[PDB]
Amino acid sequence: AMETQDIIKRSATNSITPPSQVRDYKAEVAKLIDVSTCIGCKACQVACSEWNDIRDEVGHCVGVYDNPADLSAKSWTVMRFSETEQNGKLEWLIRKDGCMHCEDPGCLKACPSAGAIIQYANGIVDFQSENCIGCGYCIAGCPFNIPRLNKEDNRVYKCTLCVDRVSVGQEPACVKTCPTGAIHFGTKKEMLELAEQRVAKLKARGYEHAGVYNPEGVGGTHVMYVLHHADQPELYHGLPKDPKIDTSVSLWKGALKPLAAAGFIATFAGLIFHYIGIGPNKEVDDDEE
Amino acid sequence: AMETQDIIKRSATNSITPPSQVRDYKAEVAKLIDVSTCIGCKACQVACSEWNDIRDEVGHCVGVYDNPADLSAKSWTVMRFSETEQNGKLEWLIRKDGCMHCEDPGCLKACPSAGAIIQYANGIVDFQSENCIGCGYCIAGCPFNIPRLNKEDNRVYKCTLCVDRVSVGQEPACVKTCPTGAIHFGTKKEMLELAEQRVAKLKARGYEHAGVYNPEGVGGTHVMYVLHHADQPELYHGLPKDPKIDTSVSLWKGALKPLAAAGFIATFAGLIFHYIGIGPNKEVDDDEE
Amino acid sequence: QARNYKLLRAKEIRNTCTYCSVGCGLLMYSLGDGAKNAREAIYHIEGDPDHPVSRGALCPKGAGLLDYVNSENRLRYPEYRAPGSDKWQRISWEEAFSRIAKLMKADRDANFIEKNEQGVTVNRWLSTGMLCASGASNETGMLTQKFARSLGMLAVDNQARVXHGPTVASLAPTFGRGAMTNHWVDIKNANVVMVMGGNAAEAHPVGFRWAMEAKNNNDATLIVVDPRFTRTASVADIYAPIRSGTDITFLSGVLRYLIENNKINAEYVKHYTNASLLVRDDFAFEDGLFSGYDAEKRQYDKSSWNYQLDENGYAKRDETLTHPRCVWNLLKEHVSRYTPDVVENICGTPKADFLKVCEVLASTSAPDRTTTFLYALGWTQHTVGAQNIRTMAMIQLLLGNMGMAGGGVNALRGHSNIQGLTDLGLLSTSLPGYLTLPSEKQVDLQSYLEANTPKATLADQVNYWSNYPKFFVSLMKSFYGDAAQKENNWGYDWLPKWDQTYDVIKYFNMMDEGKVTGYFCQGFNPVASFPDKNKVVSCLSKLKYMVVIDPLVTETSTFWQNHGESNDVDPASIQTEVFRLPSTCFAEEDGSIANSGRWLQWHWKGQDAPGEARNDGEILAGIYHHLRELYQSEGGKGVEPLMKMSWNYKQPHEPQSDEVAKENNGYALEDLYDANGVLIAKKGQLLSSFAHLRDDGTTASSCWIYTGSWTEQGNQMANRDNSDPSGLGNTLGWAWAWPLNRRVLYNRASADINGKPWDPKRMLIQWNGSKWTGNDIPDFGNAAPGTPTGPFIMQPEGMGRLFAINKMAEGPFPEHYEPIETPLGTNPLHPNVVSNPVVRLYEQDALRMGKKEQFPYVGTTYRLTEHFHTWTKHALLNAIAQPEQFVEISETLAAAKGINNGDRVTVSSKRGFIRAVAVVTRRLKPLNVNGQQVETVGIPIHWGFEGVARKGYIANTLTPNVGDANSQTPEYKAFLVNIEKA
Amino acid sequence: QARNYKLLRAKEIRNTCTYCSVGCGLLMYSLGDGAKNAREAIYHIEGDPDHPVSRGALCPKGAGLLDYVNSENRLRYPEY
Ligand SMILES: Nc1nc2c(c(=O)[nH]1)N[C@H]1C(S)=C(S)[C@@H](COP(=O)(O)OP(=O)(O)OC[C@H]3O[C@@H](n4cnc5c(=O)[nH]c(N)nc54)[C@H](O)[C@@H]3O)O[C@H]1N2
Ligand SMILES: Nc1nc2c(c(=O)[nH]1)N[C@H]1C(S)=C(S)[C@@H](COP(=O)(O)OP(=O)(O)OC[C@H]3O[C@@H](n4cnc5c(=O)[nH]c(N)nc54)[C@H](O)[C@@H]3O)O[C@H]1N2
Ligand code: SF4
Ligand code: SF4
Ligand code: SF4
Ligand code: SF4
Ligand code: SF4
Ligand code: SF4
Ligand code: SF4
Ligand code: SF4
Ligand code: SF4
Ligand code: SF4
Ligand SMILES: [Mo+6]
Repeated sequence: AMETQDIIKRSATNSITPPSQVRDYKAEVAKLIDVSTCIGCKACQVACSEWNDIRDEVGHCVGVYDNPADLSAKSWTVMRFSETEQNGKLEWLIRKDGCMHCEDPGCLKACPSAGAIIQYANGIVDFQSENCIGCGYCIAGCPFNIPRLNKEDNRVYKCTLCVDRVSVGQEPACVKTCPTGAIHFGTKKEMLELAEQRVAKLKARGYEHAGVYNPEGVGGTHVMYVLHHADQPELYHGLPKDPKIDTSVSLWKGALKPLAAAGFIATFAGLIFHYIGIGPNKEVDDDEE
Repeated sequence: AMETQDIIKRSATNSITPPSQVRDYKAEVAKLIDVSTCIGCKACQVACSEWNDIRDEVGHCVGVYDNPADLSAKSWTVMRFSETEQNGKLEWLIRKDGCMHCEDPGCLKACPSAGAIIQYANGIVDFQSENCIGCGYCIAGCPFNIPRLNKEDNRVYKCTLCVDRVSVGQEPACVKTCPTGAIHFGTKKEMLELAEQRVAKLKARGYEHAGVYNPEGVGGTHVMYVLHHADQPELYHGLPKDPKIDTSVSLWKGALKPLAAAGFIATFAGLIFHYIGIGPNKEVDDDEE
Repeated sequence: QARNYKLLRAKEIRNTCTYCSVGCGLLMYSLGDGAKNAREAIYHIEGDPDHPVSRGALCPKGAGLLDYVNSENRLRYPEYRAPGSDKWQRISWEEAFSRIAKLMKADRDANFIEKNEQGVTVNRWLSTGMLCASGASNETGMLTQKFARSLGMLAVDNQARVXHGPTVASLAPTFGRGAMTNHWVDIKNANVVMVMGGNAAEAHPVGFRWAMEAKNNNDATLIVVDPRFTRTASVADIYAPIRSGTDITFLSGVLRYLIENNKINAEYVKHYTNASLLVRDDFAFEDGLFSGYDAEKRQYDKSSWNYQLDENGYAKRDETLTHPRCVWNLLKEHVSRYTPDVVENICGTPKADFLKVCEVLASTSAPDRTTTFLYALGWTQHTVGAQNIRTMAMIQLLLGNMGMAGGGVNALRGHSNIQGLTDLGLLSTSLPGYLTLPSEKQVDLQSYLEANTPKATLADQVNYWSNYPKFFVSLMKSFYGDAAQKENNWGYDWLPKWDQTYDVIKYFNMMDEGKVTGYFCQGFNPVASFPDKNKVVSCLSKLKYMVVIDPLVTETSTFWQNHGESNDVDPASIQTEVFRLPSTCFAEEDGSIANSGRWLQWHWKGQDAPGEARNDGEILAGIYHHLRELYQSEGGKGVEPLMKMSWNYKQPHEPQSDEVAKENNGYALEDLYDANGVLIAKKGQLLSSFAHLRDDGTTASSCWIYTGSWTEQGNQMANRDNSDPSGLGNTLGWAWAWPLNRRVLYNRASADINGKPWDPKRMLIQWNGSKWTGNDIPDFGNAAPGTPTGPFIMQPEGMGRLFAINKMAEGPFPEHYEPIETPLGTNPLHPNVVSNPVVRLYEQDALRMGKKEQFPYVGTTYRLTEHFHTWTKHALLNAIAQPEQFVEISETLAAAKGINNGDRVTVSSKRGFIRAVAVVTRRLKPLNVNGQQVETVGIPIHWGFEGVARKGYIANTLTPNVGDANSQTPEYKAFLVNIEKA
Repeated sequence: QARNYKLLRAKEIRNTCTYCSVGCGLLMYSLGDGAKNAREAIYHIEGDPDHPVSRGALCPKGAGLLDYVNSENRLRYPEY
């Protein structure tokens, strides 16, 4: 582990023993999904599974185009479809879903196994499966409900941002395949610029609330969206408005630990100093004199 | 370890905590050695050592062409020669020997060190040397007598199926080098087809017992042979007829473990419940009343 | 760290997607470096970033190719199904070849027709027919053409018959050629993109990127007009609904709106169209019928549908456009009935929506603004399919958008190589290069040439089809070589002569009557794709023998096997002998295929085929050489025509793609000299242009429009220069387009009569004082600006036809007629003439038509982006993306029937039924039409009884067996059904 | 995972076996990209798959060329 020496965050690792990260002078990368150019073709689902050597099961049709119906250990990205008349006319809002590669990942923060989840200097958050114990804490820590357990090996999997292509200079498989160029990839700095140009053209077409989805609650994401209705992200099949790491998770993984530590140390001191100070409680301390 | 996330079997790992194997949708590969086209040139021995950066010692001639005389830590494949008149005329049967990359490897089953021996989704069985402890149990577990210990580092080595070439899309070194095309390589499914075509031509030439050697006892192998006399594999310098994992090894690595576990748990319960039930056996339990 | 990059040492091979006609480039990766001891195996496929059209992108079909190449259902060995058997038996290639050749010879010797009842030599064989593979290469196509025709076959069709037949039937008469006029990347120049009659975001997704580029970066307006709110509507600026089968009313309404508001490019219309020509006084139209109608034959006498002739024999003209008989004034009168209220009443399209579309289209009548139309089957698959297209074409001529960058008619082709098989003539009465087989009335060469060589109908025109005899004699030199000479009329009598067209519906009507003995299905699955599946399976069951050639298990190959409700047949009652021969797929051979933009692209082999699969040309050659050897030793009927066909390949059992590609390009058979005595080509050399083809036996070419594709400079179909010097997205160095690398047809119209560009930011061609030059190759000769030479060079009058003279079966102007099964049971424009009056409807099919009292809803069939026909359900990746059959219905209809979203339903028509999951959505909504509420039930066509997706029912179990009046293309897009809870 | 592929960034040079007259094609790999400061050193040799006669194959003599090129008995200086 740590061969790349650019590991900026590592699950379940004390803050005074940080992971190897001397080679951290690298630009942050990012995927930009412009849902206003998406045609819901599912090419990205296909390219992702082909590249990653995974195949989900042949499922069922239950009344919608969406399929598979959810992310899974064998489906790292899925198209989510929404039909709505909330904005005054019929609209078909289609959004690619999958890991957001958060700057401050909740999966990593909730994980109790050292090295199971890491964050590279370029922004990719990836699972190091040799260390995963199958507890599922990351599923609850994630604000986006991303991690999925594989029943065949008790480990969680998700979109890796094609770390195996990006690490050697190539863009991810779904980015390259996208028919309409709804998906773009590059440095984060230039994807934020493309995002702002696209927002400007959407406003010029009448979408006064177009915007970039790059949530500040998680420190910004390396997978960002351009949304026609950025004031109403929940219209896009439940994308969270102002996501953040849950307060209960923050307190559980944060202050509870040192507090418990102090209790335990203090308790041990007290009991030890108590036994020594007062001495045993035997049947007769009195016929000892 | 587990970076490739396609590890289908791993030595000394409990069956309820399987190794990472989500990326298992990959075709099985296989080497096919057609001994009827082999000219005993030893190119494969040379190409294997050149590619793998290993050199055995300069040995001796003891009356046969065979050399080195056996597989070793520095010789991962060796040509074995047999002169016979068992089929009615003089025949020189020459066979390339080395790991068979069994579907159900006995080395892996006998190994007591976690992760020392692994099986990839494509069929390659490989040694992960950081975990090897030099016990040699794999030498006895192997039905083909393949593993060899290196006296300079106390670890076992054998043919890796050129996992370092195959993993990136190239055929193994001995396969490419073979002068006459006796050695073929591809997916297992297409090597079984080539095997059956070659058998058909050998039968047409008079070898009524030609056949493919892909032993069902070990679940089939990823290194297979086309033999002129498939009814008499022992003619080819002792290739085993109907190999399987030895019965003693199966029982030692199988049922003995849980049985011992039950004994130990049961024994501990018994002794603990016995001490508590009856109480100590002191000099006088009687003047206690 | 991360797993290593899995392709670092793989063999990388260039190829082209095998599914639709966008032609996306691929980069395929094989395990093995090419050494002889490693058997290559493709294990990953992604896009080629340098391809100009796809730029690395691949839709879910191309991205999932690996699962098709390596499908569990790939065919491995020749298999045979014996009469009344319920199982396949594996046989050898030599047994398949010898059994098929014996069956063929016996049938040909029994039924070959050497002479017709009038004494003419016709050398035709009608009891065995063939379906050809539009997903296979152009070199396979030419071998199939030679095989079929040398045996005398006339029942020879490819998918064009059920697809873009209507386009060719309407675009050729209107502009001179039947192909898509522009090209994919050029759509980015548009100012208005219209997706009507097509669903390009689902049917041509990577090509549609250019429409998104025009919308997003050129500020274009994207409009979708369709009965359904589709994935293309998702991204559209404007969506307007339309009832299936009513496009001609909507489009005729647009013509009336343009004329009435003078939203036309008046100078373009006056010079480049036939607006000013005068029509005969006896031409007329009244109450649904044009002049010349013969009610008993249900055909028109077209004598009056023609121009008045002057003293020199040319069409008479009135440049002022005031004469009552000019085309312009008759067009105005014809479309005056199509007001916005009539559009709303018949189409169901709200007047406000119809107005928005009319206004946006009208804004492109300016010289520097263009509309481009993107369409396919939503317009062709009707009994008025050809007329749908005529109306749109007329709109583009009024707006002045033909010949412009960002304009034209983008008739998006289907299969990867349907454009090449149409170009090679694998259609009943066709020959390669848009040439035609002789009819049985043309008793000699001279008659034949005169019928096919048009005389100019205006002076000073290019009229390029005047060169017909050079193409024909060159074709005969390619086919017969030294056996074709002046003395025997270049072998003229060896070609089969037709008494009629043997289209698929007709030939299945003959099969049902016991007139067909055998059939070949090469890469065509008629059990899934032909209308009225239950009748199809019944007709096939009467065959004595069937030969299927394909890389995959198809429903057609197992038509005799019981699959429950999906295929409820009794194997013991079907006596057909079936041969299933395993072929290669796109990735296992080199060759070329022609995309929708007319680009001939070369591709290379990445692995051998699985098992004992062989290449299509090797399968045809096995059968053919066994057959011709039987004739050599036993004699038989029609011996000469069969034995004179050439098969001049270095290995006759394995013809190579480059040998056939070079024959299609063509060769100089003697040294050739220009009129000044300058050598233009040496004997033995490949020709560099069809301009050098001669009618005297000194040149050969098996496809004249392909001359230039592979010259003395090399394979131009392998050119990989993506340079675009103008910025207009024209890449003349990538692959090679026909004709003569012209990427934008009719490009002389991109400038006005003086040679000045209509839009100076989009110059395609310009006059330099002695020749035309520019950003595209000029689709024109050297006529200087100001001369009378029209820009439509294949037309005898050099103009775009607003009035189609005598070329269309049902009229020189389009007219609304309702589908055969209509939800109204009448036609509100003229209740005396409900449906097309020239439609051919066999009596047996008329009995299988339903009426609205029993089947009240409009049924329409179409595609989903994730699957290609019934082919991609054999690929696991695509089966995961859309696993189970569904049908789409509105919230209103579901509420009426008590169907909840996702419930099972039964969809039926007068011919059969299917069961499926119901997708209930506001994307389908009832329309108000002629006082009724009309509902549509949507039926995707991807599921069936073979494959890895969930088993389903062939959608064609519901569709009617009737087609367009011109090409007989089935009316799959508008029929009547009923739905019940299931 | 497996050791990385050892020739990924080596200089690849075409040559022909030096022993018998079959003339098998070779693909020789040198440490150094050709830059003037790196003194190339051949460290692996295998067959050229595109050669029509050998198609990638090499007998034990051609497959062992590396040990002849780098033999301990290579001559280094003029001796008398
Ligand atoms: N995804 C995918 N791609 C395809 C194919 C495929 O199988 N899958 N097949 C290829 C083939 S062979 C072809 S020819 C093309 C065709 O491609 P298209 O013709 O675009 O595709 P379809 O979905 O058949 O039909 C288009 C639209 O017609 C609408 N429609 C129905 N009836 C009418 C009507 O009468 N008028 C109007 N205006 N619209 C109507 C349907 O709702 C549908 O949205 O696709 C090619 N590309
Ligand atoms: N109801 C309804 N019916 C339709 C239509 C519709 O919209 N509605 N659309 C119609 C149209 S436009 C068409 S094009 C059809 C198509 O319908 P078909 O063309 O019959 O259907 P596919 O499933 O595309 O069949 C193609 C075959 O080619 C095989 N093929 C692949 N490559 C090769 C090769 O190299 N050689 C050989 N020999 N085989 C090869 C594939 O395995 C597949 O079996 O459907 C038509 N039918
Ligand atoms: S590949 Fe692109 S256009 Fe297609 S569904 Fe995914 S994000 Fe959308
Ligand atoms: S499931 Fe794995 S990665 Fe998730 S929190 Fe647990 S050990 Fe960490
Ligand atoms: S979206 Fe979830 S799984 Fe992905 S980085 Fe953020 S917290 Fe982790
Ligand atoms: S970035 Fe890679 S891993 Fe992620 S969805 Fe795209 S193809 Fe899948
Ligand atoms: S390289 Fe080939 S022919 Fe030579 S000894 Fe080895 S298997 Fe036999
Ligand atoms: S010698 Fe190594 S690999 Fe073999 S059994 Fe022992 S620890 Fe396992
Ligand atoms: S032959 Fe032996 S060393 Fe090789 S996989 Fe099989 S058991 Fe293991
Ligand atoms: S497959 Fe590789 S490791 Fe095995 S004998 Fe051949 S060269 Fe040696
Ligand atoms: S199906 Fe069409 S659009 Fe999709 S990848 Fe293939 S050629 Fe391109
Ligand atoms: S590799 Fe062997 S056969 Fe080839 S030239 Fe060298 S010595 Fe001869
Ligand atoms: Mo089609």
